[PDB]
Amino acid sequence: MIQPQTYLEVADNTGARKIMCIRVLKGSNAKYATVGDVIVASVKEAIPRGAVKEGDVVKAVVVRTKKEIKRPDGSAIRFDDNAAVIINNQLEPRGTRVFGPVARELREKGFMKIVSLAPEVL
Amino acid sequence: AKHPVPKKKTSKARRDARRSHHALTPPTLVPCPECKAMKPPHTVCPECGYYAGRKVLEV
Amino acid sequence: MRHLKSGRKLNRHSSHRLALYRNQAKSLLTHGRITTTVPKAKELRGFVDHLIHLAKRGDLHARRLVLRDLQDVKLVRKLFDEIAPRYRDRQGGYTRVLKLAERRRGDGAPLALVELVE
Amino acid sequence: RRIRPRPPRLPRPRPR
Amino acid sequence: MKGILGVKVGMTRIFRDDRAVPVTVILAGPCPVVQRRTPEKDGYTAVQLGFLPQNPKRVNRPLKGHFAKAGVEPVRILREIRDFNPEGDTVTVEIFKPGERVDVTGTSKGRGFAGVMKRWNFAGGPDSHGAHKIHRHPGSIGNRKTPGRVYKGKKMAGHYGAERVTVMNLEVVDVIPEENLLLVKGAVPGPNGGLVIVRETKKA
Amino acid sequence: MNRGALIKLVESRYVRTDLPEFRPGDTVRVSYKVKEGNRTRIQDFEGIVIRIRRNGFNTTFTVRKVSYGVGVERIFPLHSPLIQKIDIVQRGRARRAKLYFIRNLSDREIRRKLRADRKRIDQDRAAERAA
RNA sequence: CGUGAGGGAAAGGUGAAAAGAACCCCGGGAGGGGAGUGAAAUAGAGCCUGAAACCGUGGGCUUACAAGCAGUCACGGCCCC
RNA sequence: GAAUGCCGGCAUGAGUAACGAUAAAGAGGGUGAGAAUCCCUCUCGCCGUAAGCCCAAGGGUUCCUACGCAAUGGUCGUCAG
RNA sequence: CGAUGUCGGCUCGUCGCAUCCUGGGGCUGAAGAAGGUCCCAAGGGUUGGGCUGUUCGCCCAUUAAAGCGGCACGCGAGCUGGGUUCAGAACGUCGUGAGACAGUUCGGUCUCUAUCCGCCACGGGCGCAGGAGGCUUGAGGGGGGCUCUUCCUAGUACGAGAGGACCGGAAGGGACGCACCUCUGGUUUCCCAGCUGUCCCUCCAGGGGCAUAAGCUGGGUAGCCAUGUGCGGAAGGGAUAACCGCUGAAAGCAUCUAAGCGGGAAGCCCGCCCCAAGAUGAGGCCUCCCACGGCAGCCGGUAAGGACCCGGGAAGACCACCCGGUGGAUGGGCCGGGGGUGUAAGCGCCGCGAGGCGUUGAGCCGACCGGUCCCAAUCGUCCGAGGUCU
Ligand SMILES: [K+]
Ligand SMILES: [Mg+2]
Ligand SMILES: [Mg+2]
Ligand SMILES: [Mg+2]
Ligand SMILES: [Mg+2]
Ligand SMILES: [Mg+2]
Ligand SMILES: [Mg+2]
Ligand SMILES: [Mg+2]
Ligand SMILES: [Mg+2]
Ligand SMILES: [Mg+2]
Ligand SMILES: [Mg+2]
Ligand SMILES: [Mg+2]
Ligand SMILES: [Mg+2]
Ligand SMILES: [Mg+2]
Ligand SMILES: [Mg+2]
Ligand SMILES: [Mg+2]
Ligand SMILES: [Mg+2]
Ligand SMILES: [Mg+2]
Ligand SMILES: [Mg+2]
Ligand SMILES: [Mg+2]
Ligand SMILES: [Mg+2]
Ligand SMILES: [Mg+2]
Ligand SMILES: [Mg+2]
Ligand SMILES: [Mg+2]
Ligand SMILES: [Mg+2]
Ligand SMILES: [Mg+2]
Ligand SMILES: [Mg+2]
Ligand SMILES: [Mg+2]
Ligand SMILES: [Mg+2]
Ligand SMILES: [Mg+2]
Ligand SMILES: [Mg+2]
Ligand SMILES: [Mg+2]
Ligand SMILES: [Mg+2]
Ligand SMILES: [Mg+2]
Ligand SMILES: [Mg+2]
Ligand SMILES: [Mg+2]
Ligand SMILES: [Mg+2]
Ligand SMILES: [Mg+2]
Ligand SMILES: [Mg+2]
Ligand SMILES: [Mg+2]
Ligand SMILES: [Mg+2]
Ligand SMILES: [Mg+2]
Ligand SMILES: [Mg+2]
Ligand SMILES: [Mg+2]
Ligand SMILES: [Mg+2]
Ligand SMILES: [Mg+2]
Ligand SMILES: [Mg+2]
Ligand SMILES: [Mg+2]
Ligand SMILES: [Mg+2]
Ligand SMILES: [Mg+2]
Ligand SMILES: [Mg+2]
Ligand SMILES: [Mg+2]
Ligand SMILES: [Mg+2]
Ligand SMILES: [Mg+2]
Ligand SMILES: [Mg+2]
Ligand SMILES: [Mg+2]
Ligand SMILES: [Mg+2]
Ligand SMILES: [Mg+2]
Ligand SMILES: [Mg+2]
Ligand SMILES: [Mg+2]
Ligand SMILES: [Mg+2]
Ligand SMILES: [Mg+2]
Ligand SMILES: [Mg+2]
Ligand SMILES: [Mg+2]
Ligand SMILES: [Mg+2]
Ligand SMILES: [Mg+2]
Ligand SMILES: [Mg+2]
Ligand SMILES: [Mg+2]
Ligand SMILES: [Mg+2]
Ligand SMILES: [Mg+2]
Ligand SMILES: [Mg+2]
Ligand SMILES: [Mg+2]
Ligand SMILES: [Mg+2]
Ligand SMILES: [Mg+2]
Ligand SMILES: [Mg+2]
Ligand SMILES: [Mg+2]
Ligand SMILES: [Mg+2]
Ligand SMILES: [Mg+2]
Ligand SMILES: [Mg+2]
Ligand SMILES: [Mg+2]
Ligand SMILES: [Mg+2]
Ligand SMILES: [Mg+2]
Ligand SMILES: [Mg+2]
Ligand SMILES: [Mg+2]
Ligand SMILES: [Mg+2]
Ligand SMILES: [Mg+2]
Ligand SMILES: [Mg+2]
Ligand SMILES: [Mg+2]
Ligand SMILES: [Mg+2]
Ligand SMILES: [Mg+2]
Ligand SMILES: [Mg+2]
Ligand SMILES: [Mg+2]
Ligand SMILES: [Mg+2]
Ligand SMILES: [Mg+2]
Ligand SMILES: [Mg+2]
Ligand SMILES: [Mg+2]
Ligand SMILES: [Mg+2]
Ligand SMILES: [Mg+2]
Ligand SMILES: [Mg+2]
Ligand SMILES: [Mg+2]
Ligand SMILES: [Mg+2]
Ligand SMILES: [Mg+2]
Ligand SMILES: [Mg+2]
Ligand SMILES: [Mg+2]
Ligand SMILES: [Mg+2]
Ligand SMILES: [Mg+2]
Ligand SMILES: [Mg+2]
Ligand SMILES: [Mg+2]
Ligand SMILES: [Mg+2]
Ligand SMILES: [Mg+2]
Ligand SMILES: [Mg+2]
Ligand SMILES: [Mg+2]
Ligand SMILES: [Mg+2]
Ligand SMILES: [Mg+2]
Ligand SMILES: [Mg+2]
Ligand SMILES: [Mg+2]
Ligand SMILES: [Mg+2]
Ligand SMILES: [Mg+2]
Ligand SMILES: [Mg+2]
Ligand SMILES: [Mg+2]
Ligand SMILES: [Mg+2]
Ligand SMILES: [Mg+2]
Ligand SMILES: [Mg+2]
Ligand SMILES: [Mg+2]
Ligand SMILES: [Mg+2]
Ligand SMILES: [Mg+2]
Ligand SMILES: [Mg+2]
Ligand SMILES: [Mg+2]
Ligand SMILES: [Mg+2]
Ligand SMILES: [Mg+2]
Ligand SMILES: [Mg+2]
Ligand SMILES: [Mg+2]
Ligand SMILES: [Mg+2]
Ligand SMILES: [Mg+2]
Ligand SMILES: [Mg+2]
Ligand SMILES: [Mg+2]
Ligand SMILES: [Mg+2]
Ligand SMILES: [Mg+2]
Ligand SMILES: [Mg+2]
Ligand SMILES: [Mg+2]
Ligand SMILES: [Mg+2]
Ligand SMILES: [Mg+2]
Ligand SMILES: [Mg+2]
Ligand SMILES: [Mg+2]
Ligand SMILES: [Mg+2]
Ligand SMILES: [Mg+2]
Ligand SMILES: [Mg+2]
Ligand SMILES: [Mg+2]
Ligand SMILES: [Mg+2]
Ligand SMILES: [Mg+2]
Ligand SMILES: [Mg+2]
Ligand SMILES: [Mg+2]
Ligand SMILES: [Mg+2]
Ligand SMILES: [Mg+2]
Ligand SMILES: [Mg+2]
Ligand SMILES: [Mg+2]
Ligand SMILES: [Mg+2]
Ligand SMILES: [Mg+2]
Ligand SMILES: [Mg+2]
Ligand SMILES: [Mg+2]
Ligand SMILES: [Mg+2]
Ligand SMILES: [Mg+2]
Ligand SMILES: [Mg+2]
Ligand SMILES: [Mg+2]
Ligand SMILES: [Mg+2]
Ligand SMILES: [Mg+2]
Ligand SMILES: [Mg+2]
Ligand SMILES: [Mg+2]
Ligand SMILES: [Mg+2]
Ligand SMILES: [Mg+2]
Ligand SMILES: [Mg+2]
Ligand SMILES: [Mg+2]
Ligand SMILES: [Mg+2]
Ligand SMILES: [Mg+2]
Ligand SMILES: [Mg+2]
Ligand SMILES: [Mg+2]
Ligand SMILES: [Mg+2]
Ligand SMILES: [Mg+2]
Ligand SMILES: [Mg+2]
Ligand SMILES: [Mg+2]
Ligand SMILES: [Mg+2]
Ligand SMILES: [Mg+2]
Ligand SMILES: [Mg+2]
Ligand SMILES: [Mg+2]
Ligand SMILES: [Mg+2]
Ligand SMILES: [Mg+2]
Ligand SMILES: [Mg+2]
Ligand SMILES: [Mg+2]
Ligand SMILES: [Mg+2]
Ligand SMILES: [Mg+2]
Ligand SMILES: [Mg+2]
Ligand SMILES: [Mg+2]
Ligand SMILES: [Mg+2]
Ligand SMILES: [Mg+2]
Ligand SMILES: [Mg+2]
Ligand SMILES: [Mg+2]
Ligand SMILES: [Mg+2]
Ligand SMILES: [Mg+2]
Ligand SMILES: [Mg+2]
Ligand SMILES: [Mg+2]
Ligand SMILES: [Mg+2]
Ligand SMILES: [Mg+2]
Ligand SMILES: [Mg+2]
Ligand SMILES: [Mg+2]
Ligand SMILES: [Mg+2]
Ligand SMILES: [Mg+2]
Ligand SMILES: [Mg+2]
Ligand SMILES: [Mg+2]
Ligand SMILES: [Mg+2]
Ligand SMILES: [Zn+2]
Repeated sequence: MIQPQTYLEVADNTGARKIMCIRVLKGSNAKYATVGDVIVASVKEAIPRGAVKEGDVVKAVVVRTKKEIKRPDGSAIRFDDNAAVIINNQLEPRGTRVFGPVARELREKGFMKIVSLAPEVL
Repeated sequence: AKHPVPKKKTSKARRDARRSHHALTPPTLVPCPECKAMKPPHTVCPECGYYAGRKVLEV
Repeated sequence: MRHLKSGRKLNRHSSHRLALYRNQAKSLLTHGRITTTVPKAKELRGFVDHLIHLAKRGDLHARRLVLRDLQDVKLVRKLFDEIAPRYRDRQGGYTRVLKLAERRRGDGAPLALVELVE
Repeated sequence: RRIRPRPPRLPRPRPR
Repeated sequence: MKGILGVKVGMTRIFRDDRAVPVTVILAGPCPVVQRRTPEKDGYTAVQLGFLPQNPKRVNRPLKGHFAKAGVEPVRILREIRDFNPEGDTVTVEIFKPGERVDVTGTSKGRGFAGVMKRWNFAGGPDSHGAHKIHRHPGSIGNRKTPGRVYKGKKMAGHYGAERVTVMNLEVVDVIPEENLLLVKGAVPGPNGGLVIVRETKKA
Repeated sequence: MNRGALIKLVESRYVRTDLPEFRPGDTVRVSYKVKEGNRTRIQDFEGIVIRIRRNGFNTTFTVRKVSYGVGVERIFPLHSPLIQKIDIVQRGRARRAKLYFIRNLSDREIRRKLRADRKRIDQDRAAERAA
């Protein structure tokens, strides 16, 4: 449950540390994004000399949410933060790594590259 | 609010037509099988102190 | 809405409703019969019946439980010694409520007696 | 949408 | 156009192909037909259905006459299924098979005098910034001198629920003839122990 | 009619009795069936059970672990056919039925706060001696 | 009423005569019903006359598919003389 | 017949809003024509840098006791400034 | 002018169509895709944020689109009170001055009670020619009506290439609506536990009050809920709009038309869900009651039946509605299960002690699913047809 104003940790080596969502890309007026949704966000904080800097307007896919997400098998899964991975307009990651686990929902939604890059898929 | 207030005095006819539902209904009473006195059903007879065919309470 | 909720509020806040049930039970386990309003009467049935049942068990735990509501060591003793035993074979229903025929003058409240069963 | 602002014609009412 | 009377019993979820399916259990059979309506006699086609046994003491005389003409034991409720003619004298769950797609009518939960926010999902008033004893009020209900009245139909507070609601196109997950049990996928109007009607869906 | 009974009846065909009992505070390994591309596999989840909601057949339990620097919680229905087995890896001792509070503790504090429930350990070893 | 200067009301009538109703009855009392006084008691003291607004009981006519400055003109029904 | 006229009487709104701190009550016993409301007992709750106690102002018999309940008391009253 | 409250916002909408999108078209300087332009169409839809009192506008990010207007520039007896009409104070400017300025600045009292119409809900009455208990028909109303992406067809038709379809067929979404509580997530005023200060019971142990109208803290059933779940928009049938025809005169040709017949919209009528015979035009079916007495009428007692009274209820402001009233499981108690809490008191052992271990998943235990006549629904009373005329 990510919406405009929501901060996210970035889970990659692009150089951003925190991005703040300003728009969820899922139709004309989707209220929330979840795992596997592409958001548009501003970069609020970054490390020196990254591929990205504070102030940019970038796109990212949400990989972990703190509101638990439900699955067809009757289970659920939930992470301790809300994080995302920055992308280009081809749904490909922009960094060369991703940190921490990511949700298996990403695979189903076609963010294949990210899933293999992830240390664990839960 | 702006202090609503009646626009016209109510006609005798219309005040009394509002009261068309104000009549009391007579109390509902049954004889007591012991002392034959009229009493509310499901209550202890306040005349002779009987309810359910036994003396319950000192009248 | 109030769907499937159990137990009246009796226009008393939480701790006052509580003292009410206690003081009623105190009065009831003392005189064996009292008069109250009908709603008050119906609510007392359960509250006392539970205490009486605990006297029937007789153990130490039971006494200390009961003593939380009733508070009076003498009265508890009476409940345990005199009251309880005359219910050893009675399985629930240790009290009865019967409705009185005349309302109160000052407020028209329907009255009823509540008493301990023979 | 009337382009010229229209004056109030009654004061904000006071206890007077 | 087949139908049956039943009772709502409660919800759970079962497992079917590594999937959890929310379901509602309804006790449907058996329902004896106790009158049939024909175009000659009544103008249309239906089957009057009966459901749940009744203490014959509690069934008055005009009603006793009605059952006896059917060859039928006294029953708690009568309801019709329209445009329906089962060949038997009794209808059971056997008329629906898993996979079939049904409609169910129930009597909705009653919320009594409901406010405008619960009933019609109005937005209420703001909760600070000066909002003044209007936090759950409806706001304007009109215009001014034109039209100078309130439309019929205008959404306002009033009773809500305790009314006939039909939910349509539910998947039949299972049927257990040995218990007169019907497992429909999804949520059914009304409280547990409530009366319902289950028909073949009017959806394609 | 007995409405509760009817429910449990419908439910009964899915009820499992084969899984081990466990308490909140215990550390557990849940072998869960998972699908990906294109196959299905067994993926283990190992953590502390921090909560056990009870509703008969609808009882569900919640397990928490730290994976590569991030806290993860998993919720499982206890009679899910998708669970292969659950292995008790350690008995722990809570004084509390729901353990939400460990979400804010360090790995050190948790170890102090949830000591090994030595009683249920001997108890687990008392069995595990077959005939 | 106003600190004060000062402001500033309402409120008349039993009967010729109290002969102002002993006494009994219901009622805690109030009040009443009888008895009694009187030419008269809807002259009974909450008292000459006792208008109108206003409230009530009883009786005739009338009214629950009807659109109204409330009346008027016509006709018919019912009730009274 | 009108002067938002004057004095008085009586309506309408209406059996409606309200009955003045959300510190809180319950039972038993007594008294009496009548009792949730007076007295008595027991239980519960509230104030305690007061919601206790003593002075000054101001009020002027409100003090104590007996006998009362038309009115005053926001209900009731057998109680009472 | 013995008062018609005034900008903007919020709230709630409803209407117009000169249509922003979605549907149907003609022309194109229409290859395809995508546009331009006019015609038809008001069914539905038409986002979030920065600035400013703003409406407007500009900008950011999206979108199928981010339409324009009317309703006292809709809506202050519905809210706001930032704008602007009072009294204070200051700046620039004008005036000798008092003061003033479509010049600016800071501050500045927005009225518990709805009589009538109207609206949303709910009853009482009478009627619907015999009186009744059920089950219904649907005149007529209301609700609803949105739309995107990707894939296959097919990298095909088209095009030098870049690009890229009609038609048809699958899958997944957004917002909205109705219902629901199995899961997920809330609340859960006393269902459990821990904790402090103080007063108390009864000294220890064990408890009780108060610290809020829960003292605080960790939890939490049923219910009521959304953030959670199911489902809906249609399909289809008919009639049309613009537009395209077939056959075809007047008018030897031509013409969609003058006679006749086709195709054709998210729109219209039906279909779907809800209300509905006060539909006084008061409908229909099934079943029960009976032609009782005294004087289209009155009176008395009854019939079928109903009400009163009572125990209640996911029904509910009262009312109504539904269930039950000893021939009974309606509530309360009690027993069992679930469920919460998470190992009671007491005793034994270990430690100087705070404590720790065992007995013990113990003790306690609202509402949930059930059982059981232990307690209470005693006993009863009153209404209630004798059927108008051709
Ligand atoms: K001015
Ligand atoms: Mg910067
Ligand atoms: Mg106002
Ligand atoms: Mg008002
Ligand atoms: Mg106000
Ligand atoms: Mg007012
Ligand atoms: Mg007025
Ligand atoms: Mg009058
Ligand atoms: Mg009158
Ligand atoms: Mg009126
Ligand atoms: Mg309700
Ligand atoms: Mg409430
Ligand atoms: Mg109940
Ligand atoms: Mg309680
Ligand atoms: Mg209740
Ligand atoms: Mg009250
Ligand atoms: Mg009280
Ligand atoms: Mg409370
Ligand atoms: Mg308290
Ligand atoms: Mg208290
Ligand atoms: Mg009784
Ligand atoms: Mg009194
Ligand atoms: Mg009574
Ligand atoms: Mg139904
Ligand atoms: Mg509201
Ligand atoms: Mg709603
Ligand atoms: Mg809502
Ligand atoms: Mg809002
Ligand atoms: Mg606001
Ligand atoms: Mg709000
Ligand atoms: Mg204010
Ligand atoms: Mg105010
Ligand atoms: Mg407020
Ligand atoms: Mg206005
Ligand atoms: Mg207005
Ligand atoms: Mg008009
Ligand atoms: Mg209702
Ligand atoms: Mg199956
Ligand atoms: Mg239910
Ligand atoms: Mg259940
Ligand atoms: Mg069974
Ligand atoms: Mg793995
Ligand atoms: Mg003066
Ligand atoms: Mg003076
Ligand atoms: Mg003067
Ligand atoms: Mg004078
Ligand atoms: Mg004289
Ligand atoms: Mg004289
Ligand atoms: Mg006398
Ligand atoms: Mg006397
Ligand atoms: Mg006298
Ligand atoms: Mg008298
Ligand atoms: Mg006299
Ligand atoms: Mg004489
Ligand atoms: Mg003479
Ligand atoms: Mg006279
Ligand atoms: Mg005279
Ligand atoms: Mg006089
Ligand atoms: Mg004279
Ligand atoms: Mg006179
Ligand atoms: Mg007079
Ligand atoms: Mg007169
Ligand atoms: Mg009269
Ligand atoms: Mg008509
Ligand atoms: Mg008529
Ligand atoms: Mg006219
Ligand atoms: Mg004429
Ligand atoms: Mg005449
Ligand atoms: Mg004149
Ligand atoms: Mg005046
Ligand atoms: Mg006047
Ligand atoms: Mg006037
Ligand atoms: Mg005057
Ligand atoms: Mg005059
Ligand atoms: Mg005057
Ligand atoms: Mg006057
Ligand atoms: Mg009056
Ligand atoms: Mg009233
Ligand atoms: Mg009123
Ligand atoms: Mg009121
Ligand atoms: Mg007052
Ligand atoms: Mg009131
Ligand atoms: Mg008071
Ligand atoms: Mg008070
Ligand atoms: Mg308070
Ligand atoms: Mg007393
Ligand atoms: Mg007494
Ligand atoms: Mg009293
Ligand atoms: Mg009295
Ligand atoms: Mg006293
Ligand atoms: Mg002190
Ligand atoms: Mg002095
Ligand atoms: Mg004085
Ligand atoms: Mg004096
Ligand atoms: Mg003295
Ligand atoms: Mg004195
Ligand atoms: Mg004194
Ligand atoms: Mg005295
Ligand atoms: Mg007095
Ligand atoms: Mg008196
Ligand atoms: Mg006196
Ligand atoms: Mg007084
Ligand atoms: Mg008084
Ligand atoms: Mg007073
Ligand atoms: Mg008095
Ligand atoms: Mg006295
Ligand atoms: Mg006094
Ligand atoms: Mg004016
Ligand atoms: Mg005026
Ligand atoms: Mg005027
Ligand atoms: Mg005025
Ligand atoms: Mg005015
Ligand atoms: Mg047009
Ligand atoms: Mg188009
Ligand atoms: Mg094209
Ligand atoms: Mg081209
Ligand atoms: Mg075009
Ligand atoms: Mg055209
Ligand atoms: Mg439209
Ligand atoms: Mg419209
Ligand atoms: Mg529009
Ligand atoms: Mg802002
Ligand atoms: Mg803004
Ligand atoms: Mg703006
Ligand atoms: Mg601002
Ligand atoms: Mg501007
Ligand atoms: Mg476009
Ligand atoms: Mg915009
Ligand atoms: Mg508009
Ligand atoms: Mg306008
Ligand atoms: Mg305006
Ligand atoms: Mg306005
Ligand atoms: Mg205002
Ligand atoms: Mg305004
Ligand atoms: Mg106004
Ligand atoms: Mg107005
Ligand atoms: Mg409002
Ligand atoms: Mg202002
Ligand atoms: Mg400005
Ligand atoms: Mg100003
Ligand atoms: Mg000023
Ligand atoms: Mg200045
Ligand atoms: Mg200057
Ligand atoms: Mg100058
Ligand atoms: Mg100068
Ligand atoms: Mg000037
Ligand atoms: Mg100037
Ligand atoms: Mg000016
Ligand atoms: Mg200037
Ligand atoms: Mg300035
Ligand atoms: Mg300002
Ligand atoms: Mg200020
Ligand atoms: Mg205000
Ligand atoms: Mg009022
Ligand atoms: Mg009114
Ligand atoms: Mg009017
Ligand atoms: Mg009616
Ligand atoms: Mg009625
Ligand atoms: Mg027909
Ligand atoms: Mg109509
Ligand atoms: Mg229709
Ligand atoms: Mg329609
Ligand atoms: Mg291709
Ligand atoms: Mg779809
Ligand atoms: Mg549940
Ligand atoms: Mg839940
Ligand atoms: Mg759950
Ligand atoms: Mg939960
Ligand atoms: Mg407790
Ligand atoms: Mg407590
Ligand atoms: Mg303590
Ligand atoms: Mg101690
Ligand atoms: Mg204390
Ligand atoms: Mg205290
Ligand atoms: Mg307190
Ligand atoms: Mg919680
Ligand atoms: Mg809590
Ligand atoms: Mg719960
Ligand atoms: Mg939701
Ligand atoms: Mg169609
Ligand atoms: Mg057609
Ligand atoms: Mg041609
Ligand atoms: Mg031709
Ligand atoms: Mg020619
Ligand atoms: Mg033609
Ligand atoms: Mg055609
Ligand atoms: Mg045509
Ligand atoms: Mg064609
Ligand atoms: Mg459509
Ligand atoms: Mg219907
Ligand atoms: Mg009818
Ligand atoms: Mg009907
Ligand atoms: Mg008509
Ligand atoms: Mg009929
Ligand atoms: Mg009730
Ligand atoms: Mg009944
Ligand atoms: Mg009976
Ligand atoms: Mg019986
Ligand atoms: Mg029972
Ligand atoms: Mg029970
Ligand atoms: Mg259990
Ligand atoms: Mg358990
Ligand atoms: Mg232990
Ligand atoms: Mg122990
Ligand atoms: Mg020792
Ligand atoms: Mg249990
Ligand atoms: Mg219990
Ligand atoms: Mg039995
Ligand atoms: Mg009797
Ligand atoms: Zn008697």
